[PDB]
Amino acid sequence: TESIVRFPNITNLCPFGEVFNATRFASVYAWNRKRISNCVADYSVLYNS
Amino acid sequence: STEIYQAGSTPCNGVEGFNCYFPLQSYGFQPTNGVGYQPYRVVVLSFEL
Repeated sequence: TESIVRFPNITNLCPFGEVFNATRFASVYAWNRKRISNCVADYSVLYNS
Repeated sequence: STEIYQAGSTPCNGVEGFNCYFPLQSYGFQPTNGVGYQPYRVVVLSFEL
């Protein structure tokens, strides 16, 4: 009859800015790595920009 | 259709602006452009059976 979905009540936004807006990037031979998890990531902005 | 894309608030009123962009972009072709960016005519034949 109806569709339901559940998730943790309170969650923090993923910090995509710190990697996408990093003041300076690294070289190709030393490409920079950053892990992210346990945070809500909004992928809409990826194709909405 | 040439509706203005919505990347922000719902009302757009068909006026370009911040978070309001045209849905069509023009290509750029020049004789000095590279093979990757050079224009190519593509014709696709579909048979009905």
